[PDB]
Amino acid sequence: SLSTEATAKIVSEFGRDANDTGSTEVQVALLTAQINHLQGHFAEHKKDHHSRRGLLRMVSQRRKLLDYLKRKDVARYTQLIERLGLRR
Amino acid sequence: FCRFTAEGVQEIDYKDIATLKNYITESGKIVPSRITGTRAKYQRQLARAIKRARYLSLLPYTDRHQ
Amino acid sequence: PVIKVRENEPFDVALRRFKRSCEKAGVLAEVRRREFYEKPTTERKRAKASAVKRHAKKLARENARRTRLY
Amino acid sequence: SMQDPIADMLTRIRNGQAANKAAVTMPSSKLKVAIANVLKEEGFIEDFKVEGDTKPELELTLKYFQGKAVVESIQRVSRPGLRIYKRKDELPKVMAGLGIAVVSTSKGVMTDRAARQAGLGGEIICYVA
Amino acid sequence: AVVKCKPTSPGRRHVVKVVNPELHKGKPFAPLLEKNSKSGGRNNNGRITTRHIGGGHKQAYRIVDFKRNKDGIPAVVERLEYDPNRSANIALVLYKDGERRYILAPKGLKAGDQIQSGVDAAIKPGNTLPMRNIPVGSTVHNVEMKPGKGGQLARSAGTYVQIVARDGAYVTLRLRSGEMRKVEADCRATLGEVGNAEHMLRVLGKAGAARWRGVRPTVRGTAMNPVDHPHGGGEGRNFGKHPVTPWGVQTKGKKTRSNKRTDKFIVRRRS
Amino acid sequence: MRHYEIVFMVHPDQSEQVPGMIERYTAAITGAEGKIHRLEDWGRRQLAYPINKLHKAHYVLMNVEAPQEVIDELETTFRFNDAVIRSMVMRTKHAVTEASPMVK
RNA sequence: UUCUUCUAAAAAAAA
RNA sequence: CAAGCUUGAGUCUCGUAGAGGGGGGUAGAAUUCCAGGUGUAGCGGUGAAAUGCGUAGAGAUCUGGAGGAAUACCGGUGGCGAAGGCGGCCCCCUGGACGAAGACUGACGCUCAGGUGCGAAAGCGUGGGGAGCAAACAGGAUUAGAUACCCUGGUAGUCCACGCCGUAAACGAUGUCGACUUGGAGGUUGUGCCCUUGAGGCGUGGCUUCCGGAGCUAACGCGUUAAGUCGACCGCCUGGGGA
Repeated sequence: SLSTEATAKIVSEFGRDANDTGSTEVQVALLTAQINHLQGHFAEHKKDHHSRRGLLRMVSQRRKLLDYLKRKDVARYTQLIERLGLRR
Repeated sequence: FCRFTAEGVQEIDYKDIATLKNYITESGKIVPSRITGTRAKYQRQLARAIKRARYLSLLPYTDRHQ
Repeated sequence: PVIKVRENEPFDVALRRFKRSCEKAGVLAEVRRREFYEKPTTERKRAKASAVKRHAKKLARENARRTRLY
Repeated sequence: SMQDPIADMLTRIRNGQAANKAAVTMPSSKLKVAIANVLKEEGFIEDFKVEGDTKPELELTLKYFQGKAVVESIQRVSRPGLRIYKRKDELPKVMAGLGIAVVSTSKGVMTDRAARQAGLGGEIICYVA
Repeated sequence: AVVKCKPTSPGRRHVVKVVNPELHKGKPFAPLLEKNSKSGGRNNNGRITTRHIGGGHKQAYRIVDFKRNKDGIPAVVERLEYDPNRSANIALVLYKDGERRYILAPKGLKAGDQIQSGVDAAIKPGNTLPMRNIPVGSTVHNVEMKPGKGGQLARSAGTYVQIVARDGAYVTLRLRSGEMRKVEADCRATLGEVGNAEHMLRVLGKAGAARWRGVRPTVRGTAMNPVDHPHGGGEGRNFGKHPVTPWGVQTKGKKTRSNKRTDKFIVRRRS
Repeated sequence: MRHYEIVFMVHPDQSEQVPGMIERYTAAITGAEGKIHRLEDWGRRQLAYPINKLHKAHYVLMNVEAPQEVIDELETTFRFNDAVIRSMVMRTKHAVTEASPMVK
């Protein structure tokens, strides 16, 4: 999983109040970070389906959160996908 | 009647051969939990310790291998 | 199961001690178990059946302890 | 997920009556307290009471007559999978008028007989007899 | 990487190429090239001593360092190159003192790696040490047969040998043929297998592909006449005799090794 | 970094080489910004069963905190050192420092 | 330890 | 449609248990083979035999070596996983679940035709590996016959890397999610309080086994892990054979 220091750095960068850890921007950033960190792992271990299931769960969770955000405030969603480099 | 939960030890140390010898038979086999009365968690820890000791040649796998 | 005969000890009691040690260590049962191959489904079903009997006998004894026969 | 709190309320009432419970408790709502008020003024439940501020909990004191329960049949009619709406001239008479049918009209939620007297139909929430 | 060609024409329909993106796409090293003239399978008397050889694309000889005597001087791999003289690829390495040489390419060798020979070299793929200091059980390649002569065993695309035992001045190697052979402990060897392991997976596809490598066609004995081969003759297809070479020696099973000088080093024959 | 408990057994004929081996390994650990939390040479000991047709071995226990990129190459040095007979590198949750039960 | 098979038609009581 | 709220859902801090998954090493027992020492007329197998292995020295026993597969004991109606399934030990990468205190976002939720992924064993392709077991096959028995059950051998296969196939009594013959309804004895895993006055007592969570009340069910049974009382969505059935 992600390190404590990495999560702290991410929540400091994206958190409005620097102590929240639950806002949609922070959660999407954490999921995105974990997915990118797992890119190297699944490139080497292509047969780890049991972990790929968890990865797909993260992906679907992030998709639902991004859909919710885009429905609620288009501006924050646009800024977040620009900062994280997500195509959609 | 588990000795490990009585002393409240955090984890069983594989180097503690003196205590480990009391939970193995003369043939080198592991004595069952239902006989010695050890709690399941400590039983698993004890099994792991016994295997680690066997790998480290501190305990015999069997009584006959020479 | 090593048994070394001690001084001033009869052979028959030594043989009995060796037999007792052997049945304690379970070598005969182990060899008879490994005489032929047992499928994983068969051994699982056998262990399940054994547990069912080992629980049923206890419950049967508990019920029989209450009532009388005459 | 929990997608029908009204059905959940009816189910709690039915189970409590079957299990001989004196009172039942459930999370409140303005519609639940309204149906509870209708049941109390119609003599199906003894009294209702709502406590709490942020998460208000409604408590219904059930009613028993001659050992057995009073409400012997209670069922949701318009459920989220299939809504049922009926005009005032074709309202149903539950148990030949002895039972009642909780119907939600424009002037609040009331019984079927009251709705017929007042001359307006509505959504049929549930039958209770 | 093996790729399967699309069937846009017969002769290409069944081709499977083995592309290697790491190979140098240029000309080979000039101070190490030298002439390699063809022979047609003909000896100094001009007679064909081995049939089905002749033609094929022109090739130049790359002076590969088989002896590997530059001891103690580390070398960095400049680039990998294709070698037409052998099945395996070769690597152009540069020593610290500025001398470039060609070596066989191991399995995991990429550009920029460091290799070294000698008695005190580290144990990692590509280093060359005498096999008495190399741990037992390890798979090595480009192994010598006599001390200082240069590698002769395990030299093709994806071969290797395993050092299975050592007893005094000799070690016992399990050769790629499945045969156990003794060899002196002072012979050098390079750690790890040799690189182009997927070379056997390629299929030539057409007759011309074999013609490009100087391999002339092979005529079956039964298709000839009795004066040409023992198997020749017959009104139709007839083969009523035990299979033999064109000079009358049996092929299906008959052993032909007659070297009593080197029998003492063969611990156990192949299977 | 990560806490490791290393225990290796070396051939009894090399009993005089064990101080020097201890110095080299500790030097590597410290040079790689590591810590040595305990080091107990258990000396020679009788084996429970004969390993490589010899019945005695010199045991050494060492508790280290070091990066895995120095620990793996240490395992390689063990693998290629013919003097050492076995080596168990176990990873522990925290640094433990109490004396092992075979010093008494 | 082995030990196979017997086709094709039945009838049944009603305070 | 707009503004909210924290109970549903999710995130962070500290821990816990686990054969959860992928990659690479390593340890021991045993089977088979090879070489040698001792030793002689049987071994192996069966209900009884015979094929087979033995005077060219087998079987037995000891030593050394090669190779492959699987991890006794622990081991448990025990644990983990969505299911298939996962069992020596060590390291690297990694998924999920649960507990105690808070803090945070604020319905972001549940199900899902078509679609996508995972999916035992057997089987297929390419390249390895092959000790034991063992479809096909051969020989020996039993029998009226024996293309079988039993015996001696034995090839694909079982093992490794990457793809294909996508099927099982793939079973709890019980789709997923949520709410409510008497209880008892355990197993396993956290955690709070009282004097841990020893392995004591009193709660409160997760998973799981057996018995049983109301209720349901054609009955057998299910019975807070429902097949009880309800709500949301999906797939499926309309006599047997044909199929």
